[PDB]
Amino acid sequence: MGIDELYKKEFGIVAGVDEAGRGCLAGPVVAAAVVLEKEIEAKRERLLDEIMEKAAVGIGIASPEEIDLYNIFNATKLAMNRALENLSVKPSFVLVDGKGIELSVPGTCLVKGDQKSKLIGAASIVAKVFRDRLMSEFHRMYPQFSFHKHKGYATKEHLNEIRKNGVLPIHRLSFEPVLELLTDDLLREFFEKGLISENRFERILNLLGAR
Ligand SMILES: [Cl-]
Ligand SMILES: [Mg+2]
Repeated sequence: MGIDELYKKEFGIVAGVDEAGRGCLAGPVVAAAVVLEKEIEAKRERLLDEIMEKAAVGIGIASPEEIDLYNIFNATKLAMNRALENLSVKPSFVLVDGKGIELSVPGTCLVKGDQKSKLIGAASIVAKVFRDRLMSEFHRMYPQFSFHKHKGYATKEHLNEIRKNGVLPIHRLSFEPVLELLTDDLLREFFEKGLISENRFERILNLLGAR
């Protein structure tokens, strides 16, 4: 909509920040931070290629473990800050998709920022394309799960897969739909095998015990 134009001149280097995967049942939250010089007008992958040519980009991830330990809001912020740390240029100001998120660099959050700002639009594209590739990797690791299709979102098929095959360490064990399927025995298996940390094990065992 052109909101970036307001921030072009008084705010030093400005980056746009967005995420992919906040709403998922499995996998990380992936954040992108983007500083664009040049003008930019699977249209996603078309745009990714132009972004790659015309922007400085940084990527930050927060794992299922971190989501389970810190909560989805803190984990998303952790990813976003990591994305800013990953940028080769240090921005002076950030435009962030959402509401009430305070990052390591001062900024402003825009509700539906991905429709209002080109910078944030560009960050949303990078984060989505890159997270989608990762989820396709996870279908290779866990072929009983169609992560390549649902991307770990709680679709009918994903839920059917969890019910039939069991929860995985890459599931967000603290989220009700997963937590309600998880057994004490499977959780102990994960810990026994070194598939989850002791901190994560204890956290989820508490959540399960209080049920
Ligand atoms: Cl873990
Ligand atoms: Mg967003």
